[PDB]
Amino acid sequence: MINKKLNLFLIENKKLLKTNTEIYNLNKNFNLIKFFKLTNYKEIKALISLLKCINCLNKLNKSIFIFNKNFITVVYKTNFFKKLLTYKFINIELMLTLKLFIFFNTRIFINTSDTFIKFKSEYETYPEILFDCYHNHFSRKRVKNLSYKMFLLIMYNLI
Amino acid sequence: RLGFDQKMTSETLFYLSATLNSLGPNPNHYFDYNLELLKDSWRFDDLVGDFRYGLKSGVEFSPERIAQGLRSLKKLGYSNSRITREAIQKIHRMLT
Amino acid sequence: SERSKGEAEMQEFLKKKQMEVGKIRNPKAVEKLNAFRIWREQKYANRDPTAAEFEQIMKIEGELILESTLAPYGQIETDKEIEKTYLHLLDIQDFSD
Amino acid sequence: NILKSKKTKIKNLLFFIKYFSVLRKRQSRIFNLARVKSRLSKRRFFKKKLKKKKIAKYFFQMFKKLKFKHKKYINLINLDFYFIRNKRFFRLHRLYDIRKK
Amino acid sequence: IYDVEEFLQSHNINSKSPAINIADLREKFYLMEKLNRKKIEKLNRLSQ
Amino acid sequence: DKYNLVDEVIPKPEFKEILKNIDYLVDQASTSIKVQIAKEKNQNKDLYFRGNFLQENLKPEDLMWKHFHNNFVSIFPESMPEQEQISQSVQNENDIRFHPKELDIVDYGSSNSKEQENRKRGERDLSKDNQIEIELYRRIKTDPFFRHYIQNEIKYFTERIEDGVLDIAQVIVPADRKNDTPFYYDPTLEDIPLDL
Amino acid sequence: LININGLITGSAASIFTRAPFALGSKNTKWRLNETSLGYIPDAGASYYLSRLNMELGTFLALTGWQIDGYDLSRSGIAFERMFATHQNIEENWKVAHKKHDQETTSEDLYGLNKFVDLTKQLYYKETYFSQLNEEVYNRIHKQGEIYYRNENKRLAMAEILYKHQMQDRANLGFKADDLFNRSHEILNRLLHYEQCVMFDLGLENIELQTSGTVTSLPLFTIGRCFSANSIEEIIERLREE
Amino acid sequence: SRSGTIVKTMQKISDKFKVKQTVADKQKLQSFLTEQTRDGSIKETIDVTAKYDAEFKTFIKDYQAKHKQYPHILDLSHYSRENSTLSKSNQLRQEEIDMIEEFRNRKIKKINEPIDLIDYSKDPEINEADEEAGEEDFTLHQDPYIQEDRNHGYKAKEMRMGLNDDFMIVLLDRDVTTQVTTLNRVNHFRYLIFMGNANGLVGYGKGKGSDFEEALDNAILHCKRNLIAVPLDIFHTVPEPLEGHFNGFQIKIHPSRTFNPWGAPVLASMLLLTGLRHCRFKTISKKVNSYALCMAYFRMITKNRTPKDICEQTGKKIYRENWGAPYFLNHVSQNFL
Amino acid sequence: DESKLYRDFERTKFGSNQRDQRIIFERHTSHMMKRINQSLEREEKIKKL
Amino acid sequence: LAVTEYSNSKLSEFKGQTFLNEKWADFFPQVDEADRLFFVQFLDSQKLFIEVSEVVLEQTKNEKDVNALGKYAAAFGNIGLIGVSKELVKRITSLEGMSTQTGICILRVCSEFPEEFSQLSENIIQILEKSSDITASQAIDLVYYEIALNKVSEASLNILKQQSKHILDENPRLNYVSQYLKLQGVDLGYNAS
Amino acid sequence: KRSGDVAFSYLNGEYKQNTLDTHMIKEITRFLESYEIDSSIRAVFLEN
Repeated sequence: MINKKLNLFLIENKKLLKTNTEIYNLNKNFNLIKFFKLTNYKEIKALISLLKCINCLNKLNKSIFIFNKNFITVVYKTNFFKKLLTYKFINIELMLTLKLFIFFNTRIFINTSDTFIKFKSEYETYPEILFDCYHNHFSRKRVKNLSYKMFLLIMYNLI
Repeated sequence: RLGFDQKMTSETLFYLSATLNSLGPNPNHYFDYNLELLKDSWRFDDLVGDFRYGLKSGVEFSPERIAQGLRSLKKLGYSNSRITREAIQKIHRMLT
Repeated sequence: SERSKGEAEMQEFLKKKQMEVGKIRNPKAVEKLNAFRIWREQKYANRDPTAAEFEQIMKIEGELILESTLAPYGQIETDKEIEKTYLHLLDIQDFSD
Repeated sequence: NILKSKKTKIKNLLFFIKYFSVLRKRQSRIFNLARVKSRLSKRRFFKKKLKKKKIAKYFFQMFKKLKFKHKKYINLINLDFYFIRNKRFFRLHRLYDIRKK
Repeated sequence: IYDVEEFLQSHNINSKSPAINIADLREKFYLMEKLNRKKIEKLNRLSQ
Repeated sequence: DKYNLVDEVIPKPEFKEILKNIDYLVDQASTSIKVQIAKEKNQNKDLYFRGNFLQENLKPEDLMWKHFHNNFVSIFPESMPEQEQISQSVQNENDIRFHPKELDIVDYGSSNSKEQENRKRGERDLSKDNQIEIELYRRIKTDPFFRHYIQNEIKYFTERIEDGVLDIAQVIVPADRKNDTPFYYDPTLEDIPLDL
Repeated sequence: LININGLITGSAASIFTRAPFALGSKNTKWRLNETSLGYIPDAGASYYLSRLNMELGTFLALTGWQIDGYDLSRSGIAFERMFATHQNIEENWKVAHKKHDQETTSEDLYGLNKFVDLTKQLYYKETYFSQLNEEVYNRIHKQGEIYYRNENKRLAMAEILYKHQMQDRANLGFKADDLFNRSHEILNRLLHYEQCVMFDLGLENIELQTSGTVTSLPLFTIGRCFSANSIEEIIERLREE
Repeated sequence: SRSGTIVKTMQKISDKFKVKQTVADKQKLQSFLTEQTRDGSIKETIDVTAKYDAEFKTFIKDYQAKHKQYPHILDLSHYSRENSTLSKSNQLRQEEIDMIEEFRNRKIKKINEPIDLIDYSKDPEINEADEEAGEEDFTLHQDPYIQEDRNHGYKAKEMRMGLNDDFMIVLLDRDVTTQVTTLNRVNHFRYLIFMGNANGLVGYGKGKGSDFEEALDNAILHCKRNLIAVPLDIFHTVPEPLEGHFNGFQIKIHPSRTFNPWGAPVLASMLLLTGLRHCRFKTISKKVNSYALCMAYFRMITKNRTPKDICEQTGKKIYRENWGAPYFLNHVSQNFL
Repeated sequence: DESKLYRDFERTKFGSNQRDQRIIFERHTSHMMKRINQSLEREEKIKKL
Repeated sequence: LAVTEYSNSKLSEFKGQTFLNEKWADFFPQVDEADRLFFVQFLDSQKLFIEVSEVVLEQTKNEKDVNALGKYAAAFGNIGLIGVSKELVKRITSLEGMSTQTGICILRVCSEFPEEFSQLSENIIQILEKSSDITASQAIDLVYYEIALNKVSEASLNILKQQSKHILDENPRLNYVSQYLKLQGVDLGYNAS
Repeated sequence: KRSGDVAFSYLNGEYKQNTLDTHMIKEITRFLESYEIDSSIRAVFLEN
């Protein structure tokens, strides 16, 4: 019962007037990761920035496309619904995949397959969004782990 | 993974209910489920799946632990009609 | 309750999206679709599709989803009306008349 | 006219750069400039047609009738309105050879 | 020139009319923000 | 509207007053409507309606054309048929990609002797790839696994993210626990008959 | 940006804090000492002290109390973030403005939301009046249609005729040349300087983010006891506690 | 396999001591029973333990009578369909119609058999509209595109082709090469090219083919993909001098209030077809290589930084803006040409 | 628990459960078509006898 | 009892129909303002408690356990069945081994039929005044029915004052009490308010 | 001091306890007002 009489106490003694909320506001965006500048935290400077870029993009209902090693996952969003759609593929490099991109209005691309390295060289030309960490110059045992962390910080916000 | 246990189906329904009403009216569930998601979470349905299992003929679910079951679902806000029937019908069987 | 609501309302706003999945009208369309996946996988579990075979897959998914969102519709009952369907499928036509 | 802005001062320059930058190819083309100044003898007669244009492009959708059209429900969901490209710039690229010629 | 117009248009005001004594608007936007500050101070009197 | 007198003057639209006064609102219409709409046909047969729109308790503020983009499905929740146009197997005759397959004198023995024209047509007369989908559509409604895994599929895709973001927040690399998922039958470990 | 690195006592305290980005570092000591001298705080100090949430303004003008920088920012007198170090300012700074330009405008970002919003309202209008014919021609005009062979035609028309009466009412007062019907968007810079530029700087030199409350002072005692419109009542309610 | 048999035995032996042919303890066993017999807790112990092990079930199965053998659970749904009563045909009539209507609606859409309607090509666009009605009147870009078709779409359409403004292309050299083989010599015709707007857009390509006209068509493909954008302010383009040295070659720019094209008429265009209007240039080249014109012209412009950047990253200040009066300019406006 | 100072015993490798929860999904499909394909192949055997 | 509290709860369902038809729902856009009847979770119970009622009245013959009989009555009482409860309250004679719920779960019956049951009220109250293990709601309910019976004691009131100083309760039955008793010049701490 | 588009400003009146006499005030206006109109400068920083 307290939930009721608490909630009523608000609307009686509150009126959030929101004609000025059209303006950009980084309220509703915060940090969640511990940080303190040392040489071994240079990864985390990126990931904190990755949130801040993307929590701004929370409100978009735009479909998503993903590359995985032999699967593909797609999230066809609209104003009206949201659905997941999987597909197996032995060769994800096929030229067929421009047909999903049109049928479903994909506006954002992600990659998590270490082998699909012809990605940045191709889709960088097209105006849509990318997210890659493979052609960075480090060793590879790390670069897998970033391609997951990249994949997690994003999809925690878009969905 | 082991099977059916009278305690776990009961006391989980207790320990859950006692948490939420302890936090407060507008709690700060950060990574938790909310009320809206527990009722939807498949991890919650297995309780009701196992709780109805305890209301079968062949199984022995003690009646004292139906009390904790039914008094806690009141708190969480989950209401079937079957669990009323299948519980009442079972106490009609212990006596007969 | 208000000495913490800065951070929680961020995360809370994300959780509500999970419940903003579209409502349904026609659960049969969900059953048809779930049947289609299990056929979709078998025929192409060992190999990959072609292009034209791939449109046939994805386009069925796009059209059945609408029925999930769109109201159920009238449906046929009569045996004669049924047989015309098979004829419309099997490319047969009533020539004898 | 309106107040001036930093935009127009930029485009008051690009209007000046482009004419006066590139060397002209050939002298014989002078003969073909008069086609323009023929038209200025007639613009008052072709004045109405300007307004049939500049209504048709910008201020015609306001007044259009409701020509009923069948539209498939499938396509009406995936609707996204955006700009794509300008058509004045669909033209070829042109040569400029001054090492040899 | 634009964001001024684009602001007033959000409040269903005609930005392009010459009828405006600016100091009168500036009196109201002060008072709108004053009224929302009234309600807030009530809780700062009750929570007190 | 210009003087804010709608709600004062005009009463709000009600399904009742429409129904009591249909015929006034239809006089200027054609007649084919006015025949199908009549108190005689409809009361008989105990026909049905469902009020797909009325269930969606909308306000007129959700009908301004700007909000019309987020609510199109709600306005038109019902699906229309697809007109059988001239498109037909006959079109495949004059097409050029479609080369007609001539057949021989001998190809007639199997077509009719195997299946008589007197019998009705059934599922066995269809292709196998379609005959299987029916067999799937008739079984998945009963199978516990598929109905469970598919209801909950999106949720597994989210819980793995929320669990992962903790570890990115608590700088530890992400990682999976044991037995987070349910039990599902591993049918290989189970002894099933080779033949039912 | 202001780094209060030492003490302040008086008119200077009520002045420099009136900048949006005054920062109370560790070494601050913020007093108000006028009442020790029979004098009252001036320089518009009465303004902000009254706007505080829990009558701290009366606590401090009357009683000269030292407030560390943390408790200063959290209270609302100054900027919520707080200053850590004078170290590597210049380099982290330059990286920020390399990203964020001020030659941009609300024009360049939002000068085309108009024509998108307008094409919707006319495109969708075509769909509605066209989509209706598909409903009517299918549910009604046909003598037999398997999708609606069984339905009360007298009712389904009302469900349509109930709908159309509402898309009259709302869409009234709709002239497409209007601009009030659009999506209006602008851009604030100073707030954008707070939130989207200081990110490169809030890693080391200031706190990136706001956090915590005031506990060095018992607030709940202050609120009950320093509320009244007199003094002789205040000492009583203190003396009860 | 002598070393193998030794290992296999020792683990066979270890497994058998885990088996219990005997009792372990009696006080525990008796106390275990008295506790459970006290109130009837035995049945729970039998049911639960019997489920996740068969060995205890096999012992106790004999004491049970009246056994039942249901089907296996996975084969249960299939077992019900085969045993469909006459009443269940009522369902199967509906479930037969629900799919036929689907397969019917497919054959209307021509989705029944496979089909190709989408163009999934990545063939770029190259040199179109050679003669199409000349020009049109200049209009504004206010009429967007609508996705009326789930088949058509503008995905996979590059920006470098999608760029609005229009370019010239500039010749620098054509050459011929030879590759020697056992039987024959082969000529790979070559061509090179340059292109850029006056507003800081620029690029270079390298053509290669079996005809001059083909290396042309190839080189343009490379340039448009090889485009870059230069930092540039239309006001006071060049703040500082620059130097770019490729082998045996060096370009030097110094700023000038006016433009001084004295030198290579090429570079006078190239400098202008970036926008560097405020400059004088120079060349230090004993003998020329046309691959050094480019490669030194692109170490140079990219060292250019706008004044506002130079004010950020260094303490210098080149100009300063002022919404100021004309009286302090003698009523003449600064023409920045 | 004192044997290691920097490693946790509950957690395991990332991306494991995707596999195991996926392989199961395949194995039902393999099983489900046996019971199906047989049901049709009965006819071609017994309709001919 | 737990079933009653689970069925008397006014809560919409996770799925399905709250009300016995879609028909009755049009009156009830809100839920907690509705009544017991139209909920499905209630009427389906009464089918079964009735069927159980015959089954219990047979076994409960010749019983002497207090703690069962009082608890049966409260269950049938909370549903809308007193005539079943009356019999079980008439059968008990001994008062041994109480739980304090059992005393209070009876006083609904003695309060609704005071002219029949008077000795039990006197007997049970003297027992509860001596018991230490009492919850605050049980003490609020105690004083609540003493008012209906006009059998109020300083002993009963003093228990509350020893038991409600430090916290309040979620029992609805305070506002009647803390407002009524002030007519008698009685006062309780802030936690009564 | 200038470092980029910044003005690291400082105060050095310590014998006088950085008091706000007339001469102190007329400089901080002389500085800050000068830094506004510098379009090249984009922020400042003050400190003792």
